Amino acid sequence: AMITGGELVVRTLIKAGVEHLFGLHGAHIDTIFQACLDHDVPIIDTRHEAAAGHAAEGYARAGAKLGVALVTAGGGFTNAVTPIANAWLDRTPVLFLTGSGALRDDETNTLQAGIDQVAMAAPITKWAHRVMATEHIPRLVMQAIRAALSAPRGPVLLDLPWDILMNQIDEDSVIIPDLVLSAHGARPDPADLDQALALLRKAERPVIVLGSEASRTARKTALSAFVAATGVPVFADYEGLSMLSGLPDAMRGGLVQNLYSFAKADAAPDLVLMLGARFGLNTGHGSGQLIPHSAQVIQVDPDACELGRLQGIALGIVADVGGTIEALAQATAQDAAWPDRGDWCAKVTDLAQERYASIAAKSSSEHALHPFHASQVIAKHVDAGVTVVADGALTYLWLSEVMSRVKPGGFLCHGYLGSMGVGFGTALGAQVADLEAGRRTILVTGDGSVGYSIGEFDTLVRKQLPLIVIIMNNQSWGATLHFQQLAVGPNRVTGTRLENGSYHGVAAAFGADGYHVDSVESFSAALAQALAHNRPACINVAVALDPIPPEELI
Amino acid sequence: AMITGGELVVRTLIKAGVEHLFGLHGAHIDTIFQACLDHDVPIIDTRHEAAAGHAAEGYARAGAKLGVALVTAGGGFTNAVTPIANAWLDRTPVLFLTGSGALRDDETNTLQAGIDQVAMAAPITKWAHRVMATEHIPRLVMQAIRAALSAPRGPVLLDLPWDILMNQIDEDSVIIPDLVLSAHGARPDPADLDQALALLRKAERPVIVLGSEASRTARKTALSAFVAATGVPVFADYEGLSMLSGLPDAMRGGLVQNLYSFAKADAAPDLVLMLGARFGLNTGHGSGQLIPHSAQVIQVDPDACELGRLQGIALGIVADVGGTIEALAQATAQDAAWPDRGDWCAKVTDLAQERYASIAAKSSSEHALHPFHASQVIAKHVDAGVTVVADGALTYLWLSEVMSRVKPGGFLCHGYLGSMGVGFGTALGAQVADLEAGRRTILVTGDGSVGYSIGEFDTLVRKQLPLIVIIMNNQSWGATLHFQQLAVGPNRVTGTRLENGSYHGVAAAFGADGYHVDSVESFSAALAQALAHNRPACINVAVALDPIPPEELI
Amino acid sequence: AMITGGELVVRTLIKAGVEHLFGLHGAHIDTIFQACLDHDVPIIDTRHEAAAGHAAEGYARAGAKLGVALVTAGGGFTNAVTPIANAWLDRTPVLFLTGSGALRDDETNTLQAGIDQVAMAAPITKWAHRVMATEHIPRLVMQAIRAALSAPRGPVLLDLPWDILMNQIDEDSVIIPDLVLSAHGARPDPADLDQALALLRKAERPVIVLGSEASRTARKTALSAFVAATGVPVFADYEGLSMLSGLPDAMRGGLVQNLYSFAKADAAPDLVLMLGARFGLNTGHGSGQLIPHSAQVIQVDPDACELGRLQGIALGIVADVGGTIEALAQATAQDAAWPDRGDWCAKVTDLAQERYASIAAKSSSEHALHPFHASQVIAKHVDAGVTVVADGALTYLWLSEVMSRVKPGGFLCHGYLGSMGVGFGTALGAQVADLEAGRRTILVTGDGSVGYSIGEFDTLVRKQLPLIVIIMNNQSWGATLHFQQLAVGPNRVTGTRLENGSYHGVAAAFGADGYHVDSVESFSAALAQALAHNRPACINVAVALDPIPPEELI
Ligand SMILES: COP(=O)(O)[C@@](O)(c1ccccc1)c1sc(CCOP(=O)(O)OP(=O)(O)O)c(C)[n+]1Cc1cnc(C)nc1N
Ligand SMILES: COP(=O)(O)[C@@](O)(c1ccccc1)c1sc(CCOP(=O)(O)OP(=O)(O)O)c(C)[n+]1Cc1cnc(C)nc1N
Ligand SMILES: COP(=O)(O)[C@@](O)(c1ccccc1)c1sc(CCOP(=O)(O)OP(=O)(O)O)c(C)[n+]1Cc1cnc(C)nc1N
Ligand SMILES: COP(=O)(O)[C@@](O)(c1ccccc1)c1sc(CCOP(=O)(O)OP(=O)(O)O)c(C)[n+]1Cc1cnc(C)nc1N
Ligand SMILES: [Ca+2]
Ligand SMILES: [Ca+2]
Ligand SMILES: [Ca+2]
Repeated sequence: AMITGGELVVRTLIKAGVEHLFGLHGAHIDTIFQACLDHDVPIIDTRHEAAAGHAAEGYARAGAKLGVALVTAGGGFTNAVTPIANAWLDRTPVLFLTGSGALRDDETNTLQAGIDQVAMAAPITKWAHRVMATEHIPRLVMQAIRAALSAPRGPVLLDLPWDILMNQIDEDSVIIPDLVLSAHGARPDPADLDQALALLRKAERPVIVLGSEASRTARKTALSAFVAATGVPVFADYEGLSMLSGLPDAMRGGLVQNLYSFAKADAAPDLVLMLGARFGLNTGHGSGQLIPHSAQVIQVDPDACELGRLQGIALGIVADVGGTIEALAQATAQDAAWPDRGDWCAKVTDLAQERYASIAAKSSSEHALHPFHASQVIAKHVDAGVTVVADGALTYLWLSEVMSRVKPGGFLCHGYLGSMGVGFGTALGAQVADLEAGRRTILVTGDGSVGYSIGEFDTLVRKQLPLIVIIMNNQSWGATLHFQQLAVGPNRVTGTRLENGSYHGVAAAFGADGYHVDSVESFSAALAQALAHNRPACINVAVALDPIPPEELI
Repeated sequence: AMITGGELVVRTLIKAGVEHLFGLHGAHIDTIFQACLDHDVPIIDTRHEAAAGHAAEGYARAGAKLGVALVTAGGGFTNAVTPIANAWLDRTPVLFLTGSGALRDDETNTLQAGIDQVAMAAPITKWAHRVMATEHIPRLVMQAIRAALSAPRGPVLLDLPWDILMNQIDEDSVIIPDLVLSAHGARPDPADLDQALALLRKAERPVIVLGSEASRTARKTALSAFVAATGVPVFADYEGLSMLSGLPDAMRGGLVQNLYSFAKADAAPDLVLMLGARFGLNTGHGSGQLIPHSAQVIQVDPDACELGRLQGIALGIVADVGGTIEALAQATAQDAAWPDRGDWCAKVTDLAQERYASIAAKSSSEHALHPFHASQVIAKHVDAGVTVVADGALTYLWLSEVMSRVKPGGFLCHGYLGSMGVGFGTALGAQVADLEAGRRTILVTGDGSVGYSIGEFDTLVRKQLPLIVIIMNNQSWGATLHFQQLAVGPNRVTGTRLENGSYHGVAAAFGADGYHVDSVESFSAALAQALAHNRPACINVAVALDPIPPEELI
Repeated sequence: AMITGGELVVRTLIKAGVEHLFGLHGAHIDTIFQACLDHDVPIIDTRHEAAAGHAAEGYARAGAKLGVALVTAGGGFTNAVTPIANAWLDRTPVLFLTGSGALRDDETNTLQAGIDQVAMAAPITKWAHRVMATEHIPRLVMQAIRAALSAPRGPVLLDLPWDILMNQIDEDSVIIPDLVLSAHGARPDPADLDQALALLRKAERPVIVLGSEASRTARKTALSAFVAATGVPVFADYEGLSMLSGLPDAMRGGLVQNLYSFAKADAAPDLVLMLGARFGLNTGHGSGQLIPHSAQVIQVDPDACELGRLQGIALGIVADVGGTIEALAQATAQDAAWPDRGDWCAKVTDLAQERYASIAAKSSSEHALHPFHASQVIAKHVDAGVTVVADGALTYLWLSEVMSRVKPGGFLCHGYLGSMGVGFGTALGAQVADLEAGRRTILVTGDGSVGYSIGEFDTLVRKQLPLIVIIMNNQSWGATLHFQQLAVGPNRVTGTRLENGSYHGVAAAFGADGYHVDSVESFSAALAQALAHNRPACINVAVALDPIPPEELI
């Protein structure tokens, strides 16, 4: 008859279809834990709030759904800050639920109070707000969710004072609302759409770029449709890559980065259809080198700020990426009178291979396992029933080079924040989502990066999560060591060596399987053996340091 | 002639007198690393920016000096937020230098740019500011330090864009300024001072309570003079305990907490003189349970806000605590007509040691090592040559029932943040300060909290810091587990159990000495062997979970 | 028996000795108005919240006490923002009490809610906070007051939700605390003090500069004392000027600006004792031109950030300015063995006159009343029973030139914000304070500036406040017109002419006396006539535009 505010949170979460939370206990948030027990809603409790926040991200990114993080007042919240800022920059819809000091006893110098968590999250969230009344919990939870899920997706921080959670109200007087928000996005205007399609057909060498917004809606069948109908080849930033996974093979350009060569091979596009991809780091800023100044850019983004940010564009449209692709698929179901593009579709596939082979031809494995050969070993196990998470710097740069040539169930790599160490929690949340889909998660990280959340092997074991963590161990903070050397002087290395530590022993000390390997041959067996088992695994791989990936260098 | 913004920063730090930085590398801040090679200033690099921030804190606290943390753009910053908050609430002077995105290329969606780091830190720093031009560096750095070191001490964040730091200027054109800020603090008006002395002279059961501003000023000798002259017992909060270590024992009350039973037995102080003690968690808020409602209170704080925050006071003075301690000492040297107070000193001692005896009497170690028994073992090794850091909750609440009876060099416990896991980095920075004075550092932490920063074992070994890490392993997030059992029910634990992982094992995988123990005698031998060696160690002590410490039982 | 939160505010205000509020009604704050009615506490209700906020400032500045502003939710608060930011920069202690949306009905899109007033005031206040509980009102009001009153003085924003004000509690259960904070400031350390006094005596040509902090404490008798004893001549920024009013005439340097000449007349000080004066605009930044690079600066400020901000200093001391002067007066009551300084004391007075006379010699009144001659007419009525407020730009620049040569009861002019139009509310609040002291307020403003709050003649009449507003009417935004001309081109005037409007008619339409005058002779009669009456007065004075004051020019 009388229920707690924490029970209100959870009943509302359920109504929204939430099935998993990620967090770390504290008394301020106990009422949420008790309610979960009762509705049998697993809370995956980790060893650091960062890893819990990153888990929520990975789960949202892998499952294309809402991720939910739960942390307690004070240090709970401050340890979640890297996750919030990462999700903000990657545009991932996560609800961060955070405990806080009771409203009574404001300004009392009390335990875990006196920290304005809302004010700190405000610069990095789509919405940050503190609940003032137990009665408000459901409408505010549901409002927070709508803000997170709608285009562009992003993090939200709902702060729940201890007071407000512990307070009990008459359960017959309160209304748990529905989540009532169309999953069908908003589409462009038909004029704008025709105009787009007209520019499309009348042009010679066109590409589609995908951004994160395209993976969040996951309008897969509509993507292939529109692609069959038009024969326009498709590139992607990291986050869009798994969207190419169900394409006819011939028209997969893979990673947008390998669009770089196209100046030299004189085949730069005359038209780019940017769908959710933003001007900036992953798209070569406004420099011209990936997206030509001479090309006609058509850009669809839910944020009008993003439209042509760094470079003159020919048409800017505000809409939902998912809703647009759908519109594009429905419009070319009316058409079937589309130009051929044979030269181009092969001219696309051929150049991506030539770059792959140029790395392939370079790269010798004498006296040090080459980072590209490790990357290849990994690529050989990657199909649509595998999510790959990448962390590490050099590690991920090398990895990206083999990644265009495979069709993963997911690909979760660093966004604009570039924060080393987020991989562990990410992959761990990804694997929760993968479990419900039958996929399997592999984390590829550096020896620097892994040390951020290595304690998570513990969580992997307690909750029996089959993640495979592969550590590219080059005994250093590699990209940064490189920078010191190439930028400052061969003699100028400091603070970037990591010549110590047995990570597989750390993993085994936590109760997971740990392999160390230092040859191609022993790596594949370890990998195959790890894939073969339903256990958490660590694979510490010795890897050459001084090879330089393309994306540094020239 | 030509130097980087990096050298500018470093030259100014030198001029101000800093000997050690704490950090972790990034290209954005590399110019600062280089400038530290040349001037041969060590930068203790960690495995997590959080651990680095905390070390600068431990160093500032253990050595009563400025702590300097150095971190990179984006993730480097967000990982520092917790130490910053932590320093904020404990009033500890730490300069946080952070790199950020270049000012040119502002708003370009570029790597590690794109979060407003000043906006995030503003709610938890004394000052937060972004540098606009290389020529501003030395005045801005010097300003940062002044703000960090003045009363009350706290954290400062100085954001340093990549442009500013890479930019080169002719060394001739910019003057490095001096640290002009006399070290003596402001004192009370002689009329206030007299009124306080006046009150102090006519009280039957007077008491002094010290707080953190007393440890940052460290007027040990002035304090002796004044305690010796007036014969008034001294208590302290966690942060002020080492200030009681130069004092005759007949007038050490120990920790404030043990004022509890003075009311609970008809001996409540007449008059309490708070020096930097704030009203709040550590002084029993406004409850009057430690600082009684009936007593007259003279409060001396540098922040008017704190004066009588929760509870009326007789007299509120805003001044530096150290300055005030000096003033008091030297006013007290010259009026030698101070009543005896021998009785009162006795009653105060009897009650402190009654509590202690009483807990001894009821602590049985049959069936598992009792945490009070474990805390006694640590206690038998503590004096002025040892810094004790405390983390973990139940762990520090039991530990703290023994700390009154010993006289440590340092005692670094949780402030208001209450953030589990900050201990490891704190202790690491503390052990750096301690080497300057040949002291030894010991960390006493829970099995939950050590998991936050378990990877600092690697920093211990690569850096040859002989920190001894003691884990009180009760296989749970203990205090939270007790909360579930006591506030909800026996049947109602979830999320609080951690029955997995070999912590000694982890530490060994990183090259540190691991020991496992589970009795008085075995722990006693492990600790003695750990002390005998100059190597980092980890000791994992199986400790009972059931016994409730006095704190809780309120 | 049951009383409102609004009654709690007022009972607390009374206990603090508050006797006047300034504001503008709204229903959200009605409970505060009703309580005022009952305790007979005048609320001076104005025509714009800006003018009410500025009134609170002027009253605090003129009375050396707390000013209290009261404004309602939403636009009430946003119209107070210029006042808050002005008070922040001038360091004036004002409590801004603001209404806001009820806590219930947060996020309801309701009337005057949905505006985070705390977040907007946070960058410009010493403390901004929202009350969460009716029971908290007294301790929070009293805490807000202590933050405002203590060094450095500044604005505070206490936000009071409608809910919280309207809620009624048991009046027998709540404690109205006292304001318990020493009025005696904190003094320097004796070593630091002797050192200062030693540098003082051993130097040849020393000056004292005063800043606003010196007028806020108003330790007058202690100022003269220390000045007799030492014979050191005293300068002041605008805010410190009234502090020179009770000095032996021979040692009054007046406005710090006329220290400018001292390079040329080769008489730059060898020592400057900066007391509350900050490095920056009013003190010639760090350029050397007022305070010599070659001089030994001794600076006392409560803000360690301010100490040597822009220029190398010889000694930096953190303390209360008022408490220091007192310390200086008590230390030289022990001395009476002080060097003569005859050359200098005359070399001081003589150069200030020479600059006065150089303007005097220039300046012809043929076909336009000269701005300096108007300034002189005003100066001739200024003694210690007159507060002068200055607004306007050119107007105040000219005025400042006659101001060194008179002894006002107050002098309130623009601080760093330099906001045109704040004069009207300022002078109006000043006059409330002047009424209780028998003084009389004269506002000297431009024709631009007056138009900001001209509606206030209405308030002047409703509350019968004898202010005299003198409008230097030069039919333009004068300093800005000058800038366009001198900086850009004679032909390049736009947007800076104001060739229209009869201000004395506006005043008369509001029921006040209005003079227009266009000669020296007719101006003095109008002034004398206005002084002679106990009525609000407007005096529109036609004034030449193209004369250029020194402080522009060269
Ligand atoms: C060019 O900028 P850089 O400063 O070198 C760096 O930020 C970076 C980021 C992306 C790509 C390349 C380098 C990266 S690269 C880097 C070394 C990574 O070491 P790791 O062992 O994980 O992998 P590898 O390079 O050896 O494969 C570091 C420490 N940082 C800076 C950094 C520090 N702390 C945190 C939380 N995040 C960061 N990104
Ligand atoms: C009353 O609040 P509680 O929730 O019980 C807790 O916040 C606490 C309890 C008593 C004293 C101080 C803190 C503490 S106690 C606590 C258990 C820590 O377990 P650990 O194994 O380290 O030591 P012990 O208690 O077993 O000896 C946790 C997880 N929490 C909440 C919490 C979570 N995450 C972080 C970063 N900091 C925290 N304080
Ligand atoms: C319920 O709130 P109320 O306090 O009654 C008030 O806020 C209001 C009332 C009804 C509708 C809209 C606003 C309004 S109504 C109101 C009276 C305005 O008087 P006016 O002479 O302009 O028109 P009328 O009501 O006499 O026709 C005031 C002063 N206030 C509060 C207020 C103060 N300062 C500023 C800048 N904006 C405000 N809204
Ligand atoms: C050098 O900067 P300037 O831009 O000229 C200006 O800010 C200024 C301030 C102080 C001294 C001199 C000029 C001043 S001077 C100025 C003209 C003032 O006209 P007014 O009629 O009051 O007096 P006078 O100069 O004619 O005697 C203006 C509009 N402004 C800019 C301004 C605009 N709006 C507000 C609220 N405050 C301001 N200070
Ligand atoms: Ca590495
Ligand atoms: Ca534990
Ligand atoms: Ca004018």
